[PDB]
Amino acid sequence: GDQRFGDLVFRQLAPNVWQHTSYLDMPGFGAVASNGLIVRDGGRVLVVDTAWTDDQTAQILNWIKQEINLPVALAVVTHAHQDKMGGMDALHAAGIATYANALSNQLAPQEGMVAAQHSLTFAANGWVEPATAPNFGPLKVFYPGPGHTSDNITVGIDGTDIAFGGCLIKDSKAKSLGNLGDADTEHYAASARAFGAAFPKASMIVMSHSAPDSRAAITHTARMADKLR
Ligand SMILES: Cn1c(=O)cc(CP(=O)(O)O)c2ccccc21
Ligand SMILES: [Zn+2]
Ligand SMILES: [Zn+2]
Repeated sequence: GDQRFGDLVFRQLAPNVWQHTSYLDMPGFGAVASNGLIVRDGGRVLVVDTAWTDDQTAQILNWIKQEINLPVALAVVTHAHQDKMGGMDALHAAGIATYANALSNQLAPQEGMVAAQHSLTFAANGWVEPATAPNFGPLKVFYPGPGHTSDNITVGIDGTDIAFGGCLIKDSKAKSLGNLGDADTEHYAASARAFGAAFPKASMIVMSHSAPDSRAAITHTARMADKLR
């Protein structure tokens, strides 16, 4: 199932959906995997999250060229940390339109990230304002509230059973909530539950640092975040 392609790993999740995985040595944490998504929508490809680095992100584009061979119409990145935005320059060098939460773009320079070209804004209930996410096809973008970071966003794939929680959601056996350095600990639990309520039909939950899991990832993450209060 897993396909090793250079230093990256790709896994098909559905007929039109693949997970990309890249690794970065975290001095003190080992070589940390980070996952994003690749979605074919008709004659074009949509990407969720970069890899950790520009070189790795260029390799994602190389894999897309070889395995799908359709243009990448856009990428959306899910918060202003390196695992999700570290490869922005590679997307720009490739001519790909890029999108992030307005707050992620505001934070990008101080986080050492390059901002996306376009800013998403969100209604009070968390759903993306559609005018800011043109041509997103099956991607349904939802801001669940502050959690792993204040800017974290999530993405459902219409027509599939898949929703992507990024670094907000941990797997059903996870022992911790990971890096809380930029987290909102008071609101995390509610934000995790809001993600679940936004995508009630998603039976496959994809996340940044674990293999895809059932919805028990959501309940378990929320129950763990209850202890942060
Ligand atoms: C220590 N530290 C960080 O400062 C930031 C990240 C990326 P993120 O997962 O988006 O928070 C991180 C990831 C895994 C392990 C340690 C880490
Ligand atoms: Zn993060
Ligand atoms: Zn993470």
